[PDB]
Amino acid sequence: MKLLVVDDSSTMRRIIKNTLSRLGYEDVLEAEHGVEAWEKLDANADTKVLITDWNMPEMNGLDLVKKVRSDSRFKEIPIIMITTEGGKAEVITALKAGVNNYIVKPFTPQVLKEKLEVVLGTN
Ligand code: BEF
Ligand SMILES: [Mg+2]
Ligand SMILES: [Mg+2]
Repeated sequence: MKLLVVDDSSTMRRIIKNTLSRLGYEDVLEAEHGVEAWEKLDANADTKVLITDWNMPEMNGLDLVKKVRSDSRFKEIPIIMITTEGGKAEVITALKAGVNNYIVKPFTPQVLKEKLEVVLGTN
């Protein structure tokens, strides 16, 4: 149960990561940007779940998700997008690209835990 968490915000990565921990998810890998995310995925096809931000340099999350979905190794990888892009137009955009679950920032650590528990349960 290997998770890859991607976000250009350092404090966001903290919180997500801490929150995964509380849910019993400890095998967490981080990336700052899309390029690094992609690199890590490419080199570790055993990754189970992708959790990605949208807005970031060096390849945004949208481009990342499309790339991932296009790879024949990651056609069924669950993909959760966690983003400030709260408008439905962007939601639709993301679902069409292959995002499976959409969580909108900002959130308290408690709300994040609920919203993630909904998708991931405990581990
Ligand atoms: F920079 Be993200 F889309 F919250
Ligand atoms: Mg960002
Ligand atoms: Mg935020």
